[PDB]
Amino acid sequence: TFGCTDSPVRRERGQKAVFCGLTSIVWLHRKMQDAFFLVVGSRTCAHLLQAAAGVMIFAEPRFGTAVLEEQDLAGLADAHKELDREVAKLLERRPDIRQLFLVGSCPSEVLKLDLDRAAERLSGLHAPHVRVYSYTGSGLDTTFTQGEDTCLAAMVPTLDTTEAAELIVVGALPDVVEDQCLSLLTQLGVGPVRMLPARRSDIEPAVGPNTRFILAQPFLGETTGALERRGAKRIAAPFPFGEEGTTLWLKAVADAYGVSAEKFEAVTAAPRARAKKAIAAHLETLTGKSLFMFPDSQLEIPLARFLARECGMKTTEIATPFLHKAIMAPDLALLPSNTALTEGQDLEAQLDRHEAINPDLTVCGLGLANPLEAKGHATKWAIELVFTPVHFYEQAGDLAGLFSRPLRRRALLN
Amino acid sequence: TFGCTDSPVRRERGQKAVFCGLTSIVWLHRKMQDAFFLVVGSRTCAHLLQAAAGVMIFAEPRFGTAVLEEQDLAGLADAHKELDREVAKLLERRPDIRQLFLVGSCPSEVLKLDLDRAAERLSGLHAPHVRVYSYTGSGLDTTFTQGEDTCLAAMVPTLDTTEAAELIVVGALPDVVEDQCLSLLTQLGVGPVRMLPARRSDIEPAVGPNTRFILAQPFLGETTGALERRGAKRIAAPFPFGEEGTTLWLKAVADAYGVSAEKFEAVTAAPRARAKKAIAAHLETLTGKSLFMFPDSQLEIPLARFLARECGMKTTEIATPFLHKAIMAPDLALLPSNTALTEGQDLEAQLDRHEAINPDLTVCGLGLANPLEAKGHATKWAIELVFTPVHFYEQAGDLAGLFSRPLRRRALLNG
Amino acid sequence: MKLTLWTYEGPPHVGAMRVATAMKDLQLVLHGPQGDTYADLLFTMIERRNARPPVSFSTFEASHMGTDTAILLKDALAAAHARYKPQAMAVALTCTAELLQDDPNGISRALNLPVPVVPLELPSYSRKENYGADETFRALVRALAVPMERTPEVTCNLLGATALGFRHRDDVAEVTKLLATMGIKVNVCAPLGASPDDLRKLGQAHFNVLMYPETGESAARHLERACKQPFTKIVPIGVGATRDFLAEVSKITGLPVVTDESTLRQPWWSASVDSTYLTGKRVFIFGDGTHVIAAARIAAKEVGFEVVGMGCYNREMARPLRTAAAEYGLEALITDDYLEVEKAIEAAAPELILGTQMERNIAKKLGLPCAVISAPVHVQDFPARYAPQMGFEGANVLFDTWVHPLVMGLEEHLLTMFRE
Amino acid sequence: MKLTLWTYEGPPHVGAMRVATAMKDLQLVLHGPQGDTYADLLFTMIERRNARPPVSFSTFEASHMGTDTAILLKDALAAAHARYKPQAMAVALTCTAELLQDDPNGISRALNLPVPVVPLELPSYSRKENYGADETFRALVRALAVPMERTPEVTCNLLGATALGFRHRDDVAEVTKLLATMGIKVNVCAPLGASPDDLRKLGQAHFNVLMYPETGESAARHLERACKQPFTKIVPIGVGATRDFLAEVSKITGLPVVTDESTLRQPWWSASVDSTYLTGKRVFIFGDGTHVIAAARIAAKEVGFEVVGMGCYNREMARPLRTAAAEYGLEALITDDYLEVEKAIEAAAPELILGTQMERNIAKKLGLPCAVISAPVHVQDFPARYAPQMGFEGANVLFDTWVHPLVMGLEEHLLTMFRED
Ligand code: SF4
Ligand code: SF4
Repeated sequence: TFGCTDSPVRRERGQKAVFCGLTSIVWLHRKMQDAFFLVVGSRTCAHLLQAAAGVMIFAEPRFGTAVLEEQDLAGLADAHKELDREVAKLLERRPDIRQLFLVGSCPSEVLKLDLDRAAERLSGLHAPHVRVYSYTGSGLDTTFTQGEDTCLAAMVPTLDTTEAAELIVVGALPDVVEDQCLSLLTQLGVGPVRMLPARRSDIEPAVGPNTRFILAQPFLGETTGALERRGAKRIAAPFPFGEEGTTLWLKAVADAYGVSAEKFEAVTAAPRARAKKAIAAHLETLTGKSLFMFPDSQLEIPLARFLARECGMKTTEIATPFLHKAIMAPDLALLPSNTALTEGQDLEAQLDRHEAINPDLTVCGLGLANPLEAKGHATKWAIELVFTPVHFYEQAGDLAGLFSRPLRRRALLN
Repeated sequence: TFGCTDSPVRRERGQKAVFCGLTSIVWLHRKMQDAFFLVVGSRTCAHLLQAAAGVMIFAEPRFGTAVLEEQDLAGLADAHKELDREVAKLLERRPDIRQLFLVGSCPSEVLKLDLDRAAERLSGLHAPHVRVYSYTGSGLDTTFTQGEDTCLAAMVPTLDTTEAAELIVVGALPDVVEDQCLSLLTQLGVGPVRMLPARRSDIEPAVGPNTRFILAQPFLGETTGALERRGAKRIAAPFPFGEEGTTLWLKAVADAYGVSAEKFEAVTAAPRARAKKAIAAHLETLTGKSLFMFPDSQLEIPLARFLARECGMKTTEIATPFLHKAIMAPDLALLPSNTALTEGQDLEAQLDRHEAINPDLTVCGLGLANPLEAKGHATKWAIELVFTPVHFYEQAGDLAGLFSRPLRRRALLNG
Repeated sequence: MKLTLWTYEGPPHVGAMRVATAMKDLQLVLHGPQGDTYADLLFTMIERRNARPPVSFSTFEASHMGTDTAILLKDALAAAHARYKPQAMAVALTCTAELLQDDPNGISRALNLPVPVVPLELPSYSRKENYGADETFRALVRALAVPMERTPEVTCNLLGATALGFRHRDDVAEVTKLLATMGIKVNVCAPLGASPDDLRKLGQAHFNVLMYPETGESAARHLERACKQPFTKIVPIGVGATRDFLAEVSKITGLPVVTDESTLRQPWWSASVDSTYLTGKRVFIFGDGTHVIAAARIAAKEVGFEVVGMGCYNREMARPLRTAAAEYGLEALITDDYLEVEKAIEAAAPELILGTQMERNIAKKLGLPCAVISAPVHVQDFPARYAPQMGFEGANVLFDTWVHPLVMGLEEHLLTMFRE
Repeated sequence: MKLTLWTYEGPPHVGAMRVATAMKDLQLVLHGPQGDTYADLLFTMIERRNARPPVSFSTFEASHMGTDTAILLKDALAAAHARYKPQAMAVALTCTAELLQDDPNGISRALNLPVPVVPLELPSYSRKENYGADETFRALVRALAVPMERTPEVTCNLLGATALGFRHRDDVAEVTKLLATMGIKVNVCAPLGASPDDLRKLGQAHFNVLMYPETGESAARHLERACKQPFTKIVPIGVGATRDFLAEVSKITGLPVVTDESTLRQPWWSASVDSTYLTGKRVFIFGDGTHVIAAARIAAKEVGFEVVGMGCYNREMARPLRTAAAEYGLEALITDDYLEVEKAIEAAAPELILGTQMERNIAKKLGLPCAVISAPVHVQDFPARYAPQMGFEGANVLFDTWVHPLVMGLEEHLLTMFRED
């Protein structure tokens, strides 16, 4: 009734309606105060960032894109020198920047400019004030949130060495959510804990053989791999969505640090009851409703787990752009057994299955959403889930609220 | 060809398109930071104050009206009792008010509501913190700017007595203009000079048999009389509009105080040049153009004087709601002798004369402006002339600008 | 006496002017003091009019009171008639003249003009603007309309459009276009655009469209009894209200309801995904009765807001409003005191305010999104562009207009939240 | 490499999507990587469209490159034909695909489909969005239009209206009204609303109305050769330009100008006394060339502003704009760099700024009144209400829209001064 550990997942390729990893820059740079994200790409890449950022584009944000010209299409030597020109320009125009990310696009990769080598070279040149890194955010390599994965993974080799046994909570979270996490862990007797990424470049966590880390976001595969290469050990936990997920997440950490069942129950009691009361308000319109999820962010499985177990929703097809079998084990073990799981996407075929299922609520991209509304399907746009505070106790009702709203608007208007 | 001293003025009566004196509160209260203006009148009066104030109504202005209700119409024992409760309630809300004006309206006047007596009663009940005055701003008694006059007159008998020889400048002027006035008079060596009204209630001028006063505004007939009753003597001058108006006004002060020609000519030389330069940028458009002015504020004669002499305009009919001969003597002596002068109006008769004259530019109120523009007549709306800085040297080009603009717009918009 | 700063309505005589200016070839003569002409500003400035309002005042002042006031009225009446030769006239008292003993009806009849002069009774100390217009129009109609044979093809009158009406111009144009789609032509539209001779032709219409209860309800009731004409009870502001209106019109006439919806965009705009953040936004609604009731139904049932406060300034619409508000679980706020509005707004803590110009200003002070749905209203709300509140284009207009302030507010709030 | 935050235009292939999405019964297939479907959000969210754009991508990624990229393009052309049975199709390269070796023409010639498939050359590293749109429409018209028997009645085509066009929807409606008033019916309106079959029947129209040069001129020039149809060179934005337009149409057709002006209110509005304070007000105008040129004439000659700066981001329009600016004694600012715009604005200290959504934001930062006259634009400027820029209702709309922020600015300034400067 609740095991998806062994469910055979449909793997599909074909036409996709998903975002590339560049999109991740939009809400990543907000977290990392010292950082600047320079894409090397085409006008398309700049246009995407513009669309993805909305009004943030007018807020002098800490990203931009060196857009390729004819001259740059051949050949290497000259292009690299041209990149340095733009990077040197940028750095004096904004001197408070201490971290520069050279982000790879589809155009740059086909052109085979070695941004890894450019980062190396610029680091030597702008040392010690600016460290410069390189990772890929291209549509060739990466889907939406995976851009955060490649970014953090590119930082790990260079983090400070330490033998201390501190905790690292991995994944960019809204500051309000981060603080709550810190507070709960601190009052559990777990410390010190640091975040990756940190808010500033000078307070990035150290790693070493005694380090423990726990993921707050499901899309952190390469980052996990990188931290393990430095000797850090992962704490396995389902993802902190809703009352149950948050408790379970927190429980895995408390078990790892020897915290008693007595402490756990006492620190956690009030926030738990509070979370499950906020959720109850949404239990009316959600119980019994069928759920379909197009692939976007790799949040779909944890979210479907939360919606079924805590909100009484029935699952149908739950799709994800990438499924890390080990990282997703705890949540897969909690998903209802009927769930059809899909890794990847073949759009026309997946839209045929969707139509046949006729689900009550569909999570999908903005490009699908209105066209599906017009065909009489209640939708919920996915992208909101990656920027709105949704993890941990205090946000559990809001999260439920994100899925009940479109359903009560459909009822209200007809 | 200058001089309308002996010119027959038309004394005209009938339909009128003019504002009552209540309208004056709108820009008067801004000057007297310490005062509140309570109209005792109808919803009509409230509606007017709202319309004239436009946007200022949303900025918590220091005025308001006690709207008479049906119960207030049947018995005068109740109304004086209601007004007291309404005042005490108002003064508790606003402890910082030091001067209260009970302003008479047409409805309060017909009702025979004795606001003079109410002002005395309330003044007893709220001393020493708030002095309360009474005056009329009714349509029956008063046209537009005459509301300032009745206001200032009402507070003249209550002013401190003094034997000091000092100058009073009468008329509420915009703050920047007042400052310039003061500077110029100080530079000339004219010892302590006060405005009526002052910016605050506790620095109002004193009056005595050696006080001198000069009017910045032509509509100050009753105030003039009340200051003379207290013993003061008026300095006659044309009104300070434009380079010449302003020079003659300053000159009259200078001559009264024994200031030397050397000092006058040197204090005045550069601001005189400045103003002449700024007016000249408006001559091309204005010179040879014919002017018609409907009655509104009493500024029209001195403004017509400025427009003809300093802007080469041609006067046709210039009308004023009230023509005080002694106060207007200096300006009248400077007007082109062709000028047809009117005091009052029968609206329909005046529009018939207007249609015949076919004037290049017409000053009139918002009631007539668009209607006139629709018949092809270029208009400049009068009310702007009461509330824009227009007096003295520094505002002389801006004053002219107010008249060149409507004619320049007309030319831009149609070839 | 009530201490008054802001007033939502002028005196009834301004409403009379509002009916006279709306019409053509009719002169209104008001017995009043020099100074009361300030109301002409309203029609020439706000409505941007190309002529003087067909209004004149006896213009008594201090030096001509007593037995002179009666004469001035007579002069004014005779002068108006000799000059403009109207088809009819109306005579009334200003508030100040209401305290005099002059009989306008007696004076006007002794003058014995060759056209009807209709004397109006407008209690200036108990009643206000909207009553002034409603009563003036009723008196005009009672004097001029006569039972007549019904037109061969199905026609109706439009009732209650006036000068200084909030979007009356474009409402008239829009309602005409949607009756024309059902094959119904307009007989006369009145006051707005009508002459007294048009008023004489009211009776040949089959029924009346009552567009504004505040300015047309009395004339409609009279025309029902005198000319056996039914009138529509539903005001077509809102998609839902427009359908019910057309269903009502169908019941009246027997004609089927036909619609042209090719240009109706509000329902899809509201259904689209970019509108789902509007769900449950707390809206406070103030203004006149007709517009508040209409807006409430749109807010709740078409846009998905939660109506969190509801009221109006005009007593004549108190009961329809109290009846409306109860369906939302709300008690109606009935008041003409903007300070009371301000208390009810703070207590309700809305996210959006739909109101008059006063409400725009309350909303500025509090830093809240606001849009204007009702008079009183400054020059801005008399637009050069087509801007109905009624029918299908009105539904489109309302949607853009209410949503714009919300997007601006969120957009400004997001900008300040990522700078530092 | 140019360091870029804001871009006034997107890549040429979005221009192609603008033309495809405007149309019905055409599939556009683009060779591009997974991820470029983000542009679908523009047509679905902004234009609030109720269908997926008729646009699909070959969707290549890292694991399937090399000789697979040609296979993927082939599959997508085949799949799009089999599913939507279009009347015709277009195929083009994304910017990344332009770096690859695959030839869209030869791939689709080999597939040998039962409908025309039009290849598009779109230089994605040198040209932009508007060019993409202008080229795509040109190629589609070259492909489909033929010499034809003229219609008995005087008809015309509307040329240049697309998806994501600033007020295209209502401009089309208003132009149709003013032509109908002269007894001129529209034959086909393209791309917006047309099918490939509709495009075949272009030649039978007597003449062409070139509504937007940026996205229609190239097609108009072709139809002038092929079907001997001359095209209108005047864009009917503003009262005067509308009259100059109708006059122009008179010469082309021989028909007399008949107007309905019962609802034209802008001239009386600006002549009225309320507008007198508008005289001499300093305005800075920016946007695409068409809307900047039109807006400037309105500003100077219809509302009475002083035009204090003019420019456009649209390089294809550089010459007409430079020529037009000379008339106002201004040097035209030709730039795609918002920072240059910001400098020019600061150096001109205008009292009103007319422009793009970017100019809205520059203005707000400086606290200057501002109105939008040109794309790019956010959601609001795609309204449910009737909102043309053209013809007589356009003139009314333009008046309300430009003046409102000035009265807001004056109102705000007045009551901050009122309490208590
Ligand atoms: S999918 Fe590739 S080319 Fe398209 S925006 Fe993303 S990185 Fe740039
Ligand atoms: S003219 Fe008289 S009644 Fe009319 S507003 Fe003025 S004071 Fe009041």
